[PDB]
Amino acid sequence: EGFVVKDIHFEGLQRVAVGAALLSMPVRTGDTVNDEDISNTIRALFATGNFEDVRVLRDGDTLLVQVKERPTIASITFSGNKSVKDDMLKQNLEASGVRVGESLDRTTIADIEKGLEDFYYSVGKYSASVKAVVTPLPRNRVDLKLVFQEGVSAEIQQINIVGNHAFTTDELISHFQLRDEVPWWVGDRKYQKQKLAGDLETLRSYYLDRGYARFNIDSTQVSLTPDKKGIYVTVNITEGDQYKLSGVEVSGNLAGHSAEIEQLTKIEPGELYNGTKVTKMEDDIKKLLGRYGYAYPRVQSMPEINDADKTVKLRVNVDAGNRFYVRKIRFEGNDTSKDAVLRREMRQMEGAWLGSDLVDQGKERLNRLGFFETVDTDTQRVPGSPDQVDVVYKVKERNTGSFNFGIGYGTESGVSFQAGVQQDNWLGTGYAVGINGTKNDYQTYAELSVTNPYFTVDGVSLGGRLFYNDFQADDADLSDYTNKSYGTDVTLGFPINEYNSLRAGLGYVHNSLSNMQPQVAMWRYLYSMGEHPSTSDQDNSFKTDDFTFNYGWTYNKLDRGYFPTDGSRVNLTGKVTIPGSDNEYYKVTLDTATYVPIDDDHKWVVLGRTRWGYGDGLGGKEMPFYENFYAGGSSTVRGFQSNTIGPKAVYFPHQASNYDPDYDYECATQDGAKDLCKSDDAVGGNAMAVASLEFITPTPFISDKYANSVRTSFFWDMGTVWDTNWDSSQYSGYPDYSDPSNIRMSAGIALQWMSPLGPLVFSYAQPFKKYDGDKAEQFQFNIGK
Amino acid sequence: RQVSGDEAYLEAAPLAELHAPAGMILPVTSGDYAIPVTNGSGAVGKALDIRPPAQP
Amino acid sequence: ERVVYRPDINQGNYLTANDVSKIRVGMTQQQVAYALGTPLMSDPFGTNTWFYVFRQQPGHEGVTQQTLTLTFNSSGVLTNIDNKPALS
Amino acid sequence: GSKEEVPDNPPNEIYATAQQKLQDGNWRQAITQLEALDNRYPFGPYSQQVQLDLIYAYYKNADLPLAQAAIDRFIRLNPTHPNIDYVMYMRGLTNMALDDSSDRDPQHARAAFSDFSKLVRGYPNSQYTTDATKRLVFLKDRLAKYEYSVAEYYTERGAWVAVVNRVEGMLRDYPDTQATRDALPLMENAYRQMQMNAQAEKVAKIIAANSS
Amino acid sequence: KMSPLPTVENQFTPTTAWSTSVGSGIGNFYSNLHPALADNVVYAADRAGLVKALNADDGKEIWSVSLAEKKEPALLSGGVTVSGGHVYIGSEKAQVYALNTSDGTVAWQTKVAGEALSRPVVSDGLVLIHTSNGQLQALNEADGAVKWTVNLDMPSLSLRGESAPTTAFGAAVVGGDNGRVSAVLMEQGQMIWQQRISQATGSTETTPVVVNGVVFALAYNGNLTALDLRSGQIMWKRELGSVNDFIVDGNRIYLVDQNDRVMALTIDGGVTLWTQSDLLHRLLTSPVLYNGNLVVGDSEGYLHWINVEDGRFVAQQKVDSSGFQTEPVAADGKLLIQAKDGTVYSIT
Repeated sequence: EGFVVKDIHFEGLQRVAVGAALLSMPVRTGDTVNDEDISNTIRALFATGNFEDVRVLRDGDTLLVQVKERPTIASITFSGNKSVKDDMLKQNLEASGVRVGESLDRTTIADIEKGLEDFYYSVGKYSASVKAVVTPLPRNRVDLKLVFQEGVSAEIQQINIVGNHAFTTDELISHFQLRDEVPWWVGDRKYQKQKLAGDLETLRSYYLDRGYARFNIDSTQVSLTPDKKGIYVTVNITEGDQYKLSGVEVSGNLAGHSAEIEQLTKIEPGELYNGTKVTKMEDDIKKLLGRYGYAYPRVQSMPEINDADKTVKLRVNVDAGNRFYVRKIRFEGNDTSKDAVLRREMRQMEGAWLGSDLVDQGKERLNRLGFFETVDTDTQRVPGSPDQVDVVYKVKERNTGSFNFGIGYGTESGVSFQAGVQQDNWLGTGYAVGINGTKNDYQTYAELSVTNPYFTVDGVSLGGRLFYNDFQADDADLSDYTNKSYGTDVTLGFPINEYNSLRAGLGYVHNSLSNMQPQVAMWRYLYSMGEHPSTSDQDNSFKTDDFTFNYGWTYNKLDRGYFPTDGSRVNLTGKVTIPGSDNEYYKVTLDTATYVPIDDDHKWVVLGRTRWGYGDGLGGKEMPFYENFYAGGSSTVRGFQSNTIGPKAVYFPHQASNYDPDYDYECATQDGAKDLCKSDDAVGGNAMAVASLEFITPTPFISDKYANSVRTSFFWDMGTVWDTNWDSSQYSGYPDYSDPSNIRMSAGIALQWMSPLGPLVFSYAQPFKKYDGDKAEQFQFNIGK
Repeated sequence: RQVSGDEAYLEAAPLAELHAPAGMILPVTSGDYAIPVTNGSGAVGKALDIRPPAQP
Repeated sequence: ERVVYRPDINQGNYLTANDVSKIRVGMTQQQVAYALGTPLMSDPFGTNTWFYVFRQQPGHEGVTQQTLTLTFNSSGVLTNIDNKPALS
Repeated sequence: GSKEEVPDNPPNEIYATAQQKLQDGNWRQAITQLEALDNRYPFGPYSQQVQLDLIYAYYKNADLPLAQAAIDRFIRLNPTHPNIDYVMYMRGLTNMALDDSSDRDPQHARAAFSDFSKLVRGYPNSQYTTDATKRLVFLKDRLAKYEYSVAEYYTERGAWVAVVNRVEGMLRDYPDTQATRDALPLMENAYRQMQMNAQAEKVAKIIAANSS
Repeated sequence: KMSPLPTVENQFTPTTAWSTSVGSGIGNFYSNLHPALADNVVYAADRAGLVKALNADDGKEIWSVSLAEKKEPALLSGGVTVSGGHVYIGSEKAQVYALNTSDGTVAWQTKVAGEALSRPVVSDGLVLIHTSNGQLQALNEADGAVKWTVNLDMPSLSLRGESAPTTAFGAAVVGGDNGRVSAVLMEQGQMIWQQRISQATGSTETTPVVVNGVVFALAYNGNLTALDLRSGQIMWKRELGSVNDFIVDGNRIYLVDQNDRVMALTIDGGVTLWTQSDLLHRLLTSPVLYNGNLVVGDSEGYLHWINVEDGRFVAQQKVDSSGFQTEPVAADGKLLIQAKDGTVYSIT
């Protein structure tokens, strides 16, 4: 009989104390142990991860245990890491098992090498070869010395499609992402290489949306040159002529809803087969069943082919599945953002029956906030229940303390400086604070804003503001004046819909006018306020305190955020002064931009913009000139100078410290100012109406994988500004600045792309319908702002 | 900035068992989240030396 | 309220009219649990009661919820069934 | 702006130097003197003191992720050391310091609760038991307060089923906490919104028989 | 990291007989378009589609046609192999051209399986084409009809193919892009045998010669094996070598590896004779025998003559600063090579 363990003994224990090894032993002093329990004991000591060579054997009456511990890591020095800093290389190793103070398994050294290599395949270092060097030390220690070597990187050199005849190869590679044909510096899309990953599904959707229902991608090869620095990509396809949708038949378990599904799967025979229309029907059923409380509905579609008529009958299989309920909705990883911030962006409720789509949308709303780095979902089955589940969201938060500067350039305003600092999570309540400023040729602005996105639990937002604005009219191509202003504006945002949003709030604004050159139109407003300045002096000052109620409505149904090809954008902003203010007026601005396509591919768009503006006094007073509307420039009507469209200033005979020496001035007494003087200097008006109409065309001189990036558009811009308070009778010798019939028109070409310097927009226009004083600015651009 | 060993926890409201009405009783208290009765008593807060003691 | 966005509000029970017929008086918890299960609300303490609340108030209107209360005995066998088309 | 490298000094000289850095209050240099002392002698006769002193150094220098790691190493290698009760206590303080002082991922206090519990169960007469118990009372209060905040949001939203199930969860795990009594009216109201006056009356009976 | 240009005391003066520019060449794109000598006439081409015919003595234009329409590049990357009054060129748009050696007109054109990167091989009345998607096809020499098609298994990550099949005793011995060299019947395309020569260090990441019943094939990683022509069983194995291409002269084997070092082996067991590591880590093309010496062109555009019995550099000459990508040609006592710009060079 064996083996009575009278005593235990150990040899080779350094870091591991006696108690730590005596713990993990499935056999202990006094037990009766054979060869089956020793083998279990040895394998137990090995599973401790403390040793690399364990040995248990008998003595006379004592069970002796011989061990050799794993080498304790002394330090980890990197050598040759150019692309990656030493600090993150450390953290990635600690999150893998290896770290200083701990121990290394000498059998995992190779896994550390290939493990670090794999990180160099995340980025394009396909020639990387990290070598690990292990060196012993006096005591049981070891200094890991990782030698890095990367000769890189790979620019994928060619993307080729084989089997295409209906469409040219260059046209197909224009829609993705990631391309590599020619990375022209114009062109923004850059050509590096990683997982595609579903760039075939775009090519798949291209043929499928146009009828090719049999379209099958046979094989995709990603080629490498003998030098591991060059990448090719070859995708072999097989197209399938013409296919008309003849009918849709529904099969499988329908959960008793055959009556409404026939509606969702109805078609008008016979029209061309469309993939996204099929995908729509698949999700429409998944959403219908989801409404009837179904967690994971499964809908699949297979096109049965009819070669005789070249038509396709769609076979659809439905499996409603089962019902599940959500016990708890937990949140892991939010050490900063309070629970309410994350939970407020849900659509799957706790307790309520489960919806797979409702869970996925929960992930979408979280990353759209941009508060977190990664958002992972995990629906866990509640222990001891067939249906109850726990939907848990794991998030790694992202620093929302951002410094952001910016520069710009454009004929409309020259160089522009944008500088400020914004915190989108202060201190993690969802609030958005930020001190932001800007600089321009004719305007300097700085603000301090605080915004709560969820003022109510429904989505209504409340935003505070504290601004300061300086305005120089002479640099804005207007009659010389200066309007120093500041104040505070609070406002509410009402999301009535995901397509419509309302705005409302109060605001206090102080306007301290100064350095105003005397002219008729401007001076008329001063009388209505109750002021009587000198018509011979440049020097003047006017402080006005105003309280305003504001209302706004923005409608946006544009399909694409960057280049709209279908949809419309409507914005209406209204202002009115509540009694108690110095001024008594109202202002209403309306902006409209609608896009209408005329083809299958949406590459021929007809954009029509309109912009309306009107304002006037209330109780005898008149609308301030620093609230006037203007037209002409890069944005309003192209072909005219900035704000040159509309009324012109009629200066009074004046003398000023200029210091009247030698050069040009306007109606100066030294230059013989006896009476009122006509000028080219525009002042804008309290009534403006412009309307554009451009024909968006495909760019004609590059037929590569380019044209879908640059947009040409032949336009016909036109508009008018006037003053509904101009006394046309008292100044009969001077033009009627109260007639809205003065419509100024133009026509030209445009160009658009996003460049390394920023988003550009060229516009070579030409005003054929222009009037007196109208200064023409034909070539206009904008590089940033 | 992170928390210093501070007396914020000595402000917490003490534990008191919830009384159950007649014709009624409370949910069964689970094993976890239960504080064993200790009569102590040693120094608490800043009065407790948290420096590591050892001899020899 | 009037015109605001208030996504969709559901609560834990979906009760079709052709699933409340499977429960006849005199059945155990197991049968009721695999017919329509599991009723999320069992209230402390002296009584056993499965509260099934077909709670559909996602839109601005309704406000449409029907509740189904079931009562067993000390040995887990159905004694009383209470269905109500709330609420008016 | 600390200094990294350490001279090759006598054994007692470094430890006597590191001690003075610890007694004064300068933890940043106290670490570096000790961090190199343990990274050169891991199994000396009193190298376990160095491991103990390191844990204390990381905790007072706001280095928590490093403290927990050193704690786990001392437990894994010395689970029966005469001062293992102190290491468990420092472990609890670390997780408690990773918390709020606020419904911000309460698992750090939920893990701290387990660390102090293991301390008072195995070592009732520990020199840190009384203070650990004071912390256990507070940790239990906010772990219930977390559920209250989740119940308060769903109250504003209108998830009554989620509310009563949460308060039920509160009454189960944390029945003797302050947040539990405050969450009781939330359970009653949620019942009245589902037209369960027979249930809300039961809750009302409990609320009336208890003052917070 | 690239070993610099070795200093060679020229045993003789390497000169350029003639130099004719052909199109824009292939550029930095890894193709295989090399000239082909036949009946004192040199046939070369660029990728764009331009195909010419030059005299092997002076390099004058006989005919110069383009294979493009309204231009779009014909994407010629496979070839050129000339036989039976036909010029065979493979393109990357799944096309195989057959030009008459008289005027340069298209005899026939055939749509193949995929990218015809492999140079055409003419055995019997069949033209062997190996595409990029592992499809060894045999096109009829007469009309170009696809007689049969063999599916060679595809790997995960791929190389630039490739394998130009060799033929002996009823069979076309071809290599794969996965690591298996295969042998198939010439008439049916029937599989005879398969042998795997490659080692796998997961997950870390070819023209054969038939000599007296012995098939020599090299692995994509650089493992060398001698195969029995009948069974396909490995005879001897050596773990060094690589792409580009090797050649067998009598009982010696000269080759260039991934590290672009030149070395000689024995036909018996493959033992080492000499090793040249001065052209180390350059970009040498394939080696070819031209009057006793090994000729290799690197990426900078230098040719390197090497003594075959000790590996000593015989000569060195700057030929084209554009560089060399495709393999040289040494037939009819002549020596051809095409730079990356498409310029063809005759030597000495």
